[PDB]
Amino acid sequence: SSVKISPLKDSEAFQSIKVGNNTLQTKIVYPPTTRFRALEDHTPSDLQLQYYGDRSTFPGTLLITEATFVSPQASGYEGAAPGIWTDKHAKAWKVITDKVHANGSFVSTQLIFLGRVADPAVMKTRGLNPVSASATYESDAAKEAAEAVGNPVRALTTQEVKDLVYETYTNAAQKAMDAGFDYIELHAAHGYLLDQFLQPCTNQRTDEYGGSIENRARLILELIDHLSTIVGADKIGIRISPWATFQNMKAHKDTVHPLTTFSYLVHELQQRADKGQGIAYISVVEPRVSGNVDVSEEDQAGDNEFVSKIWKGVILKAGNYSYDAPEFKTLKEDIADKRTLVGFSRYFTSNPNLVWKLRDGIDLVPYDRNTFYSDNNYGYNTFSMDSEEVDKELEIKRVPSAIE
Amino acid sequence: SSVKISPLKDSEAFQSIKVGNNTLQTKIVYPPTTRFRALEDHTPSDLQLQYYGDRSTFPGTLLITEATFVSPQASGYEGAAPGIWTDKHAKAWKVITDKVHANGSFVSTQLIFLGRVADPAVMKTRGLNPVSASATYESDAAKEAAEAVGNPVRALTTQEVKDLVYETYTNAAQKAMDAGFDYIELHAAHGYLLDQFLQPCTNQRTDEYGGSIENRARLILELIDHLSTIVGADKIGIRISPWATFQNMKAHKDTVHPLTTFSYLVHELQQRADKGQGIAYISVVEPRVSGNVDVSEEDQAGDNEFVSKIWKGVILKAGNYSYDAPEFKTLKEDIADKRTLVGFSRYFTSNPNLVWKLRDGIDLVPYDRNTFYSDNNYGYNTFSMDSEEVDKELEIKRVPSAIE
Ligand SMILES: Cc1cc2nc3c(=O)[nH]c(=O)nc-3n(C[C@H](O)[C@H](O)[C@H](O)COP(=O)(O)O)c2cc1C
Ligand SMILES: Cc1cc2nc3c(=O)[nH]c(=O)nc-3n(C[C@H](O)[C@H](O)[C@H](O)COP(=O)(O)O)c2cc1C
Ligand SMILES: Oc1ccc(Cl)cc1
Ligand SMILES: Oc1ccc(Cl)cc1
Ligand code: NA
Ligand code: NA
Ligand code: NA
Ligand code: NA
Repeated sequence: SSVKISPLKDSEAFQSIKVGNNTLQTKIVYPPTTRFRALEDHTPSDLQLQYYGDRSTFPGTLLITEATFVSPQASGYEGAAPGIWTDKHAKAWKVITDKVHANGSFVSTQLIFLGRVADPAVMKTRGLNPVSASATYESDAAKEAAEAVGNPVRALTTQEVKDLVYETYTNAAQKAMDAGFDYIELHAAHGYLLDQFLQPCTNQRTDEYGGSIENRARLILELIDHLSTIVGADKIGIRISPWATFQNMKAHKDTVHPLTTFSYLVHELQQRADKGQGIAYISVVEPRVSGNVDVSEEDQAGDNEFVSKIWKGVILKAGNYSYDAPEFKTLKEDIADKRTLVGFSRYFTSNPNLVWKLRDGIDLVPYDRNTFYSDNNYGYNTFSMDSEEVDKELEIKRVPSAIE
Repeated sequence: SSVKISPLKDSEAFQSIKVGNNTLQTKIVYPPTTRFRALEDHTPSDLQLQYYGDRSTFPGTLLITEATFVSPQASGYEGAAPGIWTDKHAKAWKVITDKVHANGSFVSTQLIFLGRVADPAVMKTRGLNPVSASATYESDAAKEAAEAVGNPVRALTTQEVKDLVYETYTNAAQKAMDAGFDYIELHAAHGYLLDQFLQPCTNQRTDEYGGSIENRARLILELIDHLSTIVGADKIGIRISPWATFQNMKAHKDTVHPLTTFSYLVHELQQRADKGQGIAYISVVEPRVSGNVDVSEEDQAGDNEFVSKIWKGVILKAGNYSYDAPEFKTLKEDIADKRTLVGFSRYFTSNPNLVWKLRDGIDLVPYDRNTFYSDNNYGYNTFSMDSEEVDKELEIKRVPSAIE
């Protein structure tokens, strides 16, 4: 059903805010949203160019790209997700960032590394194993699938971890700059690689990268520090989902509670800020959502207040913010401190002009879960067309093609 | 009466355009509009800071400041107009440009030099004469007023003309950069100094700066060339009013027709553009308006088509654009070539959110000529308040004060 909403025009959501070196004119953000409309070699597509373009029209909006692979070893989806490790990737992304910039808006690329959840068959075709902090699986079924194709998950060696910092993420960061991205965002959420390092259920290492809270965080902070020297701290963000149980993270049931793990990390980030190396923003997933799954209040084991108490900089929050529409009471409380951005993922898929809709209180078009992850233009760029001009069968046939 | 208008949202007026090194998100511009709310020593005021601030809220709008004196010799108004020749001027203007920039918008400062119309009593207090290309007056009454105070107008010497280029305008340009202006605009319109040099009714010099079309244009093009090396051509604009008879310019009745004078100038500018030194924009006053005076179609002796035929770059047109409201037929024709901006001066005085009003077709608030040039806040910043919250008598008493 369509969502009735009150206008946010006169609210804090339309007061400017400096994020790193850029100033946003709205605090409404499009968070990273995997859609699988890249090309098969992971170069961004014609569809993506229009998709991000359509969402940049309120000048000074921040868009954050869908999860984007830092390297071949970082991949592992069956669907076609984009990458940022070759010149070809960067050149195509640049067409997209150019287009977003021409509307006066900004773009962060979220750098992902799948880790233990990488599809073992997909990785095998690259001649690679699924890798992680430790040799674990998100489920018995995951274990069986990998062993069935003779491609079991394996713990990265200490040298391989070093290579992530000085090769994989370094090159990705450089390509991202070539591609004209305003920020790079470390994906440390939702049970992917960096989250796997952070929490004890997924990291039982006995080298310097595991065995204590501090050691588990070491890789992430090494990435922060090293990439800060490469691109500048002002071009860096990071996403965490302290409460999420997506991809079998134990969260509040782990042997170390998320409040401990993530307060450690956030306080280390603030100490860097106190030294003049403060990153641009911390992105946090509100406990209403775990990955792409809504969570009942009964199952919510905590909140993200600690992030606001410990970190003094910009925070981006996302997770079913329309749950108290039309009045947006929570959203309004959350942005009242004047350093908080609010993200809408799902509704941005069906409302390319979402910032405008929220500004003037225009009914939201419902989203279509059925077409979140399909391989063609239907349910993708079709939301920018008038309903009656859409040729469904043609659009289902429209797969991603090269930009121009 | 309020002006009914149709929405311009879907029109060319809300397509982005690069002007010099910046990209505007609207083609609606606020043209230079003298209001006399500066401080008495010509430092910009608290009132001005809010005034320009209020007009910058549609992100990516270009604002052009009211005429701003390049030097003491450039002044000559009884009212309090701003300057840009001291550090104090620049520091105060910087607070204003900072504020406009924080909304994602841009600002050009129009650099004026009064010349032969400078008030002789005002100039006398500075120990200066009114100066010009030649010793002429706009009227017999002007002549009598100057001679009565023993301060007659005098022709600048050749060396003084050189000083304009390498001292007066150079310093003004440098202060403007210190002040964070995105552009500087040479005021070559409305019978002020540069216009006085351009046209034969006001320039009868026998040195290199007069005696032919080419010589009369020499100063202006010397300014263009020299300031291009100082601030970059991309930060330069110029205003001309070929058809205007403001301050007794003969225009179509002069011994050289404006089509000749101004086509010469514009073609020289384009030749600079062909060499990679193209200035940011040419601002032209449409023949519907002469200075601040509306002109009947009967008295219109020509149009500005020649500017579009000769110049390939950005053009800004202004002059009673609402005359064919609500449909805006002329405005729409004029911006159809995709390189043209359209300016609204008078309606911007009474509608600080004019870009927003034009975007969504909101009735325009009528302007108040009575308070165009008065010395206090009434009829100035009061248009940003709700009608019933305005304490008239208090506001009439509110004169400009120091920023903070
Ligand atoms: C289809 C879909 C794809 C998503 N892809 C990503 C992603 O690539 N990276 C990420 O950090 N979160 C991803 N998310 C999670 C969202 O960014 C977001 O946090 C979540 O959907 C809650 O916000 P919402 O209620 O406005 O949708 C995705 C969510 C959905 C529904
Ligand atoms: C009160 C007032 C002050 C003005 N000041 C300037 C000025 O300082 N410099 C300038 O080039 N034109 C000035 N103009 C002329 C305007 O920029 C503009 O060209 C004219 O008003 C026509 O546009 P409009 O019909 O939208 O008002 C002024 C006009 C008015 C009415
Ligand atoms: O972190 C992520 C990444 C992809 C998806 Cl579909 C959901 C969450
Ligand atoms: O060029 C100008 C300058 C000031 C005024 Cl009021 C009108 C026109
Ligand atoms: Na735009
Ligand atoms: Na908050
Ligand atoms: Na703003
Ligand atoms: Na035109």
